[PDB]
Amino acid sequence: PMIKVYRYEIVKPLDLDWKEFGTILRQLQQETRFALNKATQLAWEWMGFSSDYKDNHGEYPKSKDILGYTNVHGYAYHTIKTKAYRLNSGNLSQTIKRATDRFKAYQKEILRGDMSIPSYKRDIPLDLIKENISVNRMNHGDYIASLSLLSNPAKQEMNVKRKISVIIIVRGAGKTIMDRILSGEYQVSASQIIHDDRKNKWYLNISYDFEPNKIMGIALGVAVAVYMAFQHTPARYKLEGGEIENFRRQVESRRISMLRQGKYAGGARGGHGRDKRIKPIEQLRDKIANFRDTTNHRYSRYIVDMAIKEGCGTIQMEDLTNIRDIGSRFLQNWTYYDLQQKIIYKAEEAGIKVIKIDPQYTSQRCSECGNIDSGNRIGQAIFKCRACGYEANADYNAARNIAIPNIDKIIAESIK
Amino acid sequence: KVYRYEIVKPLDLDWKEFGTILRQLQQETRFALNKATQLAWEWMGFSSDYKILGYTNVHGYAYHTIKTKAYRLNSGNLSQTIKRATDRFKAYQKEILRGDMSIPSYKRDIPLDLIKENISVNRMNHGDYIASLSLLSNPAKQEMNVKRKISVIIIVRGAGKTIMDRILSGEYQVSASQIIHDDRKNKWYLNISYDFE
DNA sequence: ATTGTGGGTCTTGAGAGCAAAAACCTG
DNA sequence: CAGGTTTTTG
RNA sequence: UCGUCGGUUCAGCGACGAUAAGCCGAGAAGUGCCAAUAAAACUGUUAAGUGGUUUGGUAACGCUCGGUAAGGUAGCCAAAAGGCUGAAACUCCGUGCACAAAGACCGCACGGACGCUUCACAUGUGGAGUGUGAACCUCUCAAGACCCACAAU
Ligand SMILES: [Zn+2]
Repeated sequence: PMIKVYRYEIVKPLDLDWKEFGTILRQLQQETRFALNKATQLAWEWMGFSSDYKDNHGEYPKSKDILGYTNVHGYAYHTIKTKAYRLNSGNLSQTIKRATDRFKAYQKEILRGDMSIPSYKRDIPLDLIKENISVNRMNHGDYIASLSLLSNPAKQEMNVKRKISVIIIVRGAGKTIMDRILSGEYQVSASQIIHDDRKNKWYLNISYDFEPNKIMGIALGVAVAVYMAFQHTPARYKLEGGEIENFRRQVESRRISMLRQGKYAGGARGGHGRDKRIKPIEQLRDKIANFRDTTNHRYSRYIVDMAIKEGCGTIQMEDLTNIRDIGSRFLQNWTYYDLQQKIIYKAEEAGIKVIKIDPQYTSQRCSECGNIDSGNRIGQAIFKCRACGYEANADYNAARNIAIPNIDKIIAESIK
Repeated sequence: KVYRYEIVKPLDLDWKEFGTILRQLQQETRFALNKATQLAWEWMGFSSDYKILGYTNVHGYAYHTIKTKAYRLNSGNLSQTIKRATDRFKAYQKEILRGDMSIPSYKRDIPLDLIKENISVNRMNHGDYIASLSLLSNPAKQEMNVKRKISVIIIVRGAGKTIMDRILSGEYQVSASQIIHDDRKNKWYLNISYDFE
């Protein structure tokens, strides 16, 4: 069962004003951040105390005898419930579980100095367990989300009689997902309430879980942004980057202009040390990040779509860990990890295995005659093989090599 | 006002033993920073219910607790390390209490602190700049069988050459320095801090 | 522009996306 | 009692 | 040329705002100003003398939370309360269900038409999907590299 996330905008609260709802959400964010940081602090104190106790006695101290709880999370919840009373107890417990699991999974790295102790930021999503969220469709078409955002003392304090109700804009693909949720086809997992600061919009990120030979070869080409070549079929596919190069030129010109202007004196901008002199740059940076995210969605969707189109039950692609060294591709400084992760999870939805191979002389090797030559590549675009005189686009030959099963091992054998 | 000079070779001894000494001192400095953070956390009363009088401040208590375990480090270097950790904790205490930033942490490849008294630089007629460093304490001298002032050859060029010449002339006054290691370049460096008018 | 130092961000990775029993409120 | 709703802990 | 709204990201379209790369408000760890020299390390028989620079209170240049322009909306009855009617956002028509200022309303359902883009069959017919087009697992934390200020050059 896979887990996916869809966000639905909260347009208004029911029986509460927006001032009260905003104050409640800001406060709950404050206790969420407090709980995360203090749970991490308690995990760290327990680590240090256990080390000292092992030094003194030669064995690990049992938390049940000392803390009173069999796990650090119980003691953390016991300590936090006093100062995070406003948060619903289930939400608080899951937030503390997040913090303590993050600390525990990475304890060795922090102990040997590889990793720092995690620290959590102010704009932290409001956690909501599956039981604390319900959604109902009204007869007139509105979708109402009932959320247990408050505890009994907090409900008494702000005089909130029952679960806080909001109207969620459920449209488009969100409408299909929400209808599947209400039908019971989708099951809702631990979700969040986040705040997009650009549009000043509160979103309910509902996380839902659900039950979802021939090999494709993907090559990050030099003249073509992405290129797909298939085994057992001469079918060819590609993704050019005219939109990428045009967008790249525009955002490059804008960053240069913004950075040049930032040195010139500004009254209101320069008055505040940070978050001012930085907002205009952050806006354009977030625009670039969103464009790269959307482009990677389109690319991974196209790739998987052609995978089902030609029945390719396996997808092979270059392990970029080594490619990072050369970094000379059509896409300059692209979010290759994002694109690769998108391809992986979308293929896994489609039912297609994804395998990463070493980019070991895949471009130099000839996919037809199996001949590896350093000087085989002739020109910046074409590829000509002498052993059989094979003339093809370099991206096509690279992707054809990538599509070959066990091609990295075969290339390693041919090298030696 | 800091400049970095990389060391090609230790003058007194070989690279293997010098690197072993340097990584031992790195381990001791990291342990000192972590223990000083723990003791500053206990000192402020932030400790829990399940978890020491006699010292005026946390720095002295931490030093007198740690100096037994970190016997290899020079005592001044240990004091500088512990002061760094306690300064970080005193700077972040309010955020720690409010649950804003969790706990301060220090990287494995931690700089080796060196007080102003443990750094000297001189110039041989051969043209090799020699840096004399007091890295170890007396029990460490007995155990490792090495002299107090370890001499290392430092390449000094360009702006670094100007800075080192100003240090030698007396215009630039040396201060607390660090010995760091860069894994990407796999080289040991000295960050020398200098002050002037 | 190039080495560093003191403060902030990209691109890579990793982990996650709880469950059960009991007391309180409610019916 | 009955059933959700929090709360607390493994 | 850049943004805002029209559900989410990137484009288009409609209507709008730009001095927003703009202006402004309060609190506060850095930085500065007062006292104030605490750890710790040395030389030295000790003494003594050095480097080292701590603890509180202030301000606010820098710092932390913020604010600030941006689609359009039909009126009566009733002493009043309340009632009736039913306006306005990305195709049109009909019905039904909603709704009197509003960060919160302009919507939804069904049927028909029109347009689009996919398949099947012999330009045409049938079937499918959708109303600007394409997509629509994210969050958190760390690591390595990048950005700003400083010293030498
Ligand atoms: Zn060939």
